[PDB]
Amino acid sequence: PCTQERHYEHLGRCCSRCEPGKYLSSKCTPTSDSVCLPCGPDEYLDTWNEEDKCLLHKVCDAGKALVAVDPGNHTAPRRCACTAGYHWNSDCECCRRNTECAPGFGAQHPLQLNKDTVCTPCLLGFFSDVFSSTDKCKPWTNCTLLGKLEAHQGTTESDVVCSSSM
Amino acid sequence: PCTQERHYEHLGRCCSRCEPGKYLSSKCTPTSDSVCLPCGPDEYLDTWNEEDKCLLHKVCDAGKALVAVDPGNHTAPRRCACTAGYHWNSDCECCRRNTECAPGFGAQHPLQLNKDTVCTPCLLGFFSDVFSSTDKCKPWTNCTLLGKLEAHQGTTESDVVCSSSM
Amino acid sequence: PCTQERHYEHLGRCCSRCEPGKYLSSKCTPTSDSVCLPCGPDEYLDTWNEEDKCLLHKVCDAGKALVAVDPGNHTAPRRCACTAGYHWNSDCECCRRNTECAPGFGAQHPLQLNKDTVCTPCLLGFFSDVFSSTDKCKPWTNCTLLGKLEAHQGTTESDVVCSSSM
Amino acid sequence: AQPFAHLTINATDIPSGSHKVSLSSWYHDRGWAKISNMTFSNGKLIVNQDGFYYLYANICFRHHETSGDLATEYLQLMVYVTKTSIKIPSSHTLMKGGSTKYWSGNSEFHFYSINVGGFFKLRSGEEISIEVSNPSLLDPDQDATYFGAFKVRDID
Amino acid sequence: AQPFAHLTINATDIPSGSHKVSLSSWYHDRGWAKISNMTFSNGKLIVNQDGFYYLYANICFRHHETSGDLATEYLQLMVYVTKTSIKIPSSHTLMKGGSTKYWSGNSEFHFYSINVGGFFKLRSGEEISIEVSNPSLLDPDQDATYFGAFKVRDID
Amino acid sequence: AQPFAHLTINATDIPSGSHKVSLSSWYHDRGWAKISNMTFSNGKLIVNQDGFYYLYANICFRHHETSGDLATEYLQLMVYVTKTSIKIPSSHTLMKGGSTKYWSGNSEFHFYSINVGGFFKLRSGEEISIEVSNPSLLDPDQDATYFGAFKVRDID
Ligand SMILES: [Cl-]
Ligand SMILES: [Cl-]
Ligand SMILES: [Cl-]
Ligand SMILES: [Cl-]
Ligand SMILES: [Cl-]
Ligand SMILES: [Cl-]
Ligand SMILES: [Cl-]
Ligand SMILES: [Cl-]
Ligand SMILES: [Cl-]
Ligand SMILES: [Cl-]
Ligand SMILES: [Cl-]
Ligand SMILES: [Cl-]
Ligand SMILES: [Cl-]
Ligand SMILES: [Cl-]
Ligand SMILES: [Cl-]
Ligand SMILES: [Cl-]
Ligand SMILES: [Cl-]
Ligand SMILES: [Cl-]
Ligand SMILES: [Cl-]
Ligand SMILES: [Cl-]
Ligand SMILES: [Cl-]
Ligand SMILES: [Cl-]
Ligand code: NA
Ligand code: NA
Ligand code: NA
Repeated sequence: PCTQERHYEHLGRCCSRCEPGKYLSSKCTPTSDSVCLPCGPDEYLDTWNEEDKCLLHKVCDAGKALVAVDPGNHTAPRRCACTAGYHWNSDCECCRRNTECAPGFGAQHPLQLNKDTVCTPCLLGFFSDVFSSTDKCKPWTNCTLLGKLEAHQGTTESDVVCSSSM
Repeated sequence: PCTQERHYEHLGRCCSRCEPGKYLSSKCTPTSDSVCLPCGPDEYLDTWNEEDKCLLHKVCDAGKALVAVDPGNHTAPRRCACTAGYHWNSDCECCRRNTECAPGFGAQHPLQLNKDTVCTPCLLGFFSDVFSSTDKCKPWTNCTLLGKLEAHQGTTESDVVCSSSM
Repeated sequence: PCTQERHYEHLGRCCSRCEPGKYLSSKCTPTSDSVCLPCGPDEYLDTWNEEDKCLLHKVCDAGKALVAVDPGNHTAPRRCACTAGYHWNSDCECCRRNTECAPGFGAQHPLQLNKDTVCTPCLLGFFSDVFSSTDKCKPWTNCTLLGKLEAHQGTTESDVVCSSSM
Repeated sequence: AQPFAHLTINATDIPSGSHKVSLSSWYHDRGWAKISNMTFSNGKLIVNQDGFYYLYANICFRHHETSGDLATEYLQLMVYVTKTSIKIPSSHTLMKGGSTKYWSGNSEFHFYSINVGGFFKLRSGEEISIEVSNPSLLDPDQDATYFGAFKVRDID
Repeated sequence: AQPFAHLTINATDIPSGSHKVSLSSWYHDRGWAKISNMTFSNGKLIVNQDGFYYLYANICFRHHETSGDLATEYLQLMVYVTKTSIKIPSSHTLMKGGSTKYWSGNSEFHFYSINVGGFFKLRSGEEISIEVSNPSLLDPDQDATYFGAFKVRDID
Repeated sequence: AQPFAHLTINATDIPSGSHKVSLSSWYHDRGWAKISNMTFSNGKLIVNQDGFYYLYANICFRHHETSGDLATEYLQLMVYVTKTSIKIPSSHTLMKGGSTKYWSGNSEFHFYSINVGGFFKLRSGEEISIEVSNPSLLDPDQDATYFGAFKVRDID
């Protein structure tokens, strides 16, 4: 009668599994319990296991625009993320270029690492005249700062126009 | 002394081959003749055979512009053809775009399925002003139908020109 | 006590290696010395050897712009070279297009086979007005040959200009 | 016993769409498809007997113009040969292959094949599966899209 | 006995032209070319002894500009590994590979290699052959263009 | 004894630059990397025991735009599987594969894999090595870039 986790049955006897960070070197015999040895350098196992050998940490390949956010250890996996301007895509297993928001749209802030840009339409009093994956909607120019008057109002795609009277 | 077809020699004795639709499960022994079993689903053999196993019907892959003309059965192979506008090419083993006939040439009719277009020069009184793999030579316009007279005669590449007198 | 070359030790005895053009068919036994047999057709070995079998001569593939300069034999390897206008490149293992010298530069002569063009600046009184991997700097035109006078002097990139007076 | 499997794509049941999927339908006993002392179940090739196996896969991709424009002409055609067990929930990749491609609408037909192969230690109950990038581009032919394994030696 | 063959292209006798052909000239006993308990005859590798074999092929294609313009720059470079017997007149494909390619006149040299491999049941008297799409593009090198087989286990 | 090796690229020590090099750093005993009755030393896989081996290699190349423009967009990505011995100074190529490629700056990512495999006679003291064309393009993943060997039969 073995506990489903932390224990395993073999040769009709209850045997203890290996703790995370260790692998099963050899199964329990009639004379002894399991032999569990620590994972090698850059190797790991994150669960209570019965594994033949340990897993090798993935490479956060800079050549793939990847960088480590969590380095991992004998107990935990290494975690990678696409560097700025890119997001992970699980179809290509690659770091894809972030979506650009059209004019009249801005990038939702704050900008998430490893996640694609979300585009929102600019609100009244704000505009965007560019395709950009980073830029939010900027506010219309206030003509008084320029010492001028508002000639015509801006849109969500273009800025206000200022003119000097006489 | 065995008949070359329908019979085969083994262990110095004459043994019967398997009929189409069946494969040779096991060769004749000193105590029995050949054991022949029916082909599995979607499998076939078209001859009197001594085969280890049956053949699988080819796939008429729509993704290759192929369609079945004969579905086949346990006795006969499946037959495929390139769909309209294409012909089979045995160098690419693919469905190639049919040859276009130049202006002054038309497509020979009736148009054959799975076979490339044959191009013939247009006969006097007929013309073709297009590159087309389907179009035959059309006859010159008769100006009387338009209530007009023939200004100048057409060619094999261009149509007649009609004009209204006064 | 065996001589490092021409001899080899086996079964605690000194055995003679095979001469170039021959391979080691079987090692020396307690009863006999090495058995050395001639290389097969189009095969070779260039050293005193203990080899299992002979090497096959490389193909000077015309399809790779290669040609043999030395055909090789049972004793020597075949030698290939890139044909005119090309040089061997050890990164692509292919026959690369020779570098063109810009205007103001000419190809160093004599031109080496299988070696890339070397470019030198044209000397005073000489010019080059083309990109060419073969052409050296040509000398300025002498106007007297044309029955004319020198209007303006040439450069290293352009020719002299001749004019007829009156 | 010396186990083996040669599995060919189940033309009857190839997934649609253009997102990467785990291929779970293969023939095991027709044409060149064969299996001995291994089992194919729940879309996985299950190892029955411990040993060192050579694993291989040939994957073919194709597109004809009568299927209409591609979503994009910029493709990355990939195969991933992955391993899991009836025990552990996660899976890990053993071999990997493919190529980025540009398949222009100018040409009527396009084709590309990937082959990977490797020698791996396998235990009873471990499960091999094939993942591919563009399911709807898969060539349904038995000589085109397949994978297999054969035991070469004991663990000792 | 445990038979095998490693056959390399016969550079002396590669077919010309650009239509698909059956390759019937290979070295069997020079350089890396070797054969034991199989026979090569009438352009075919003949199986002598029943068994499960692993079959493989590496095929390389190349073109240099000094050979002149290609007929077309749109290529489909293919290999077909086919099986027949001294008995039956027809043949059937076991493995298949290749890629459509665009080989522009802008670049002076082009290269591409196909590799296929697979585990197949073979009987005495069955014959393996290689078919390729563009004979005149074949790389004549022994390390480039080859195919082979080795028995892994008995039929039982 | 029945020897084997499965060696995966040493991500810690891939050479830089874009000239063809001999790859001398591979893992032998971590992840899927394993070796028995062969030795890896001085950047070479050394055969310990005579026999006929199947040799294989999978090589992956990749480039992302964050690494900056390629020297040239016209690439020839190659692998050469070569053999030498502790005795002879020169080495000879057994297998060869790859493709010329055009990797435009328009696309942000590019990928390509080569696979070769072959059956070869090997003697104690002979040494296998991998040569590749663009070291800095190599994919450091263990499932991507590897090579191996396993003995199939005795010399006799
Ligand atoms: Cl990890
Ligand atoms: Cl990764
Ligand atoms: Cl995306
Ligand atoms: Cl059929
Ligand atoms: Cl077909
Ligand atoms: Cl055609
Ligand atoms: Cl040589
Ligand atoms: Cl060469
Ligand atoms: Cl160069
Ligand atoms: Cl089935
Ligand atoms: Cl690409
Ligand atoms: Cl076309
Ligand atoms: Cl493993
Ligand atoms: Cl020969
Ligand atoms: Cl293409
Ligand atoms: Cl170029
Ligand atoms: Cl089979
Ligand atoms: Cl290691
Ligand atoms: Cl490719
Ligand atoms: Cl190319
Ligand atoms: Cl793109
Ligand atoms: Cl060999
Ligand atoms: Na914007
Ligand atoms: Na026409
Ligand atoms: Na010049």
